[PDB]
Amino acid sequence: KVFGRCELAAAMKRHGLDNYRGYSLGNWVCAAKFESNFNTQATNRNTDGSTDYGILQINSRWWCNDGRTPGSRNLCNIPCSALLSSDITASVNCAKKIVSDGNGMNAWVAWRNRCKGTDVQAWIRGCRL
Ligand SMILES: [Cl-]
Ligand SMILES: [Cl-]
Ligand SMILES: [Cl-]
Ligand SMILES: [Cl-]
Ligand SMILES: [Cl-]
Ligand SMILES: [Cl-]
Ligand SMILES: [Cl-]
Ligand code: NA
Repeated sequence: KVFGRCELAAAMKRHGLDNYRGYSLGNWVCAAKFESNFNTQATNRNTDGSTDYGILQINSRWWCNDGRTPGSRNLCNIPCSALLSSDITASVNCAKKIVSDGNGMNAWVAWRNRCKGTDVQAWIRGCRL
């Protein structure tokens, strides 16, 4: 599913991400824009053989099982395919674990490089929330 901006903001708010671990909703929408262009089916293969999945590009080295990342963990206890659903629940529940892990949203390279320190409220401007 390719979300609209406001559609995704609303879905993320309903799933309890607004101000989760102190990160305002616009941070999450900005991260999703630059990780996946709001496409739940986004996948990208990494040099180390791991793969990033879904709207928040969650990596199989640590967070999900894809059966092809040797020596990896599955800390969200989910198949990586769950992260590609039109239903963002699994992605959101796993992102909550990741952002609690100690480096906050710096775990997302696109957030650190493209969202951090910017006017992220712009990403939810105009939306009925
Ligand atoms: Cl947009
Ligand atoms: Cl915001
Ligand atoms: Cl594996
Ligand atoms: Cl594990
Ligand atoms: Cl599995
Ligand atoms: Cl959803
Ligand atoms: Cl933090
Ligand atoms: Na894994």
